[PDB]
Parts: sequence; C-alpha cells; structure tokens
Amino acid sequence: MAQGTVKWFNAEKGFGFIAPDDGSADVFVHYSEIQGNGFRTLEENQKVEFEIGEGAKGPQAQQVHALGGENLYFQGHHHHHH
Repeated sequence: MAQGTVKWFNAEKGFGFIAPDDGSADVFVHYSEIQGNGFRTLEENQKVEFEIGEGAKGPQAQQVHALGGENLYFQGHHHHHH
C-alpha cells in the first residue's frame, strides 16, 4: 500500500500523477484504478491512498482511493458566526 497527494490529474483523459508519502517516486494514476464515490477522478493537491504497481509509464497507482485531506469546505466564507 501507499499514500500521497495527487500532484496533478487529468480528469478528461483519466490519468495523472501522485506524490506518494513513501518518498514520492511519482506514481502514475489511471482512472480505471481509481476507487471513488462514483467518480474515477482526482483533484490536484488532494490526499489519496493507493497501491503502487508496475505499468508502462513506471509506477502506477492501483486501487486509488481519494483520502481528501482538507475537508473544511462550506464551513466559512459567508458568516462563520451565528
């Protein structure tokens, strides 16, 4: 297993790269391997968990589950006070 942060992901094409927490070997992401909430996509600068395997472009992220990270959205901006 491995975790990291998707450094960039092309949602249109369905591929990208993650910077693993394991020292970041630049793991290649592919939408078919992504395990999301219905989406097979990732957001740039998002935390993620995956399994590094061997692909044509080097290390490939298999079973790519989006961890998220910054989950404090829609709690501010407009009236962070009752």
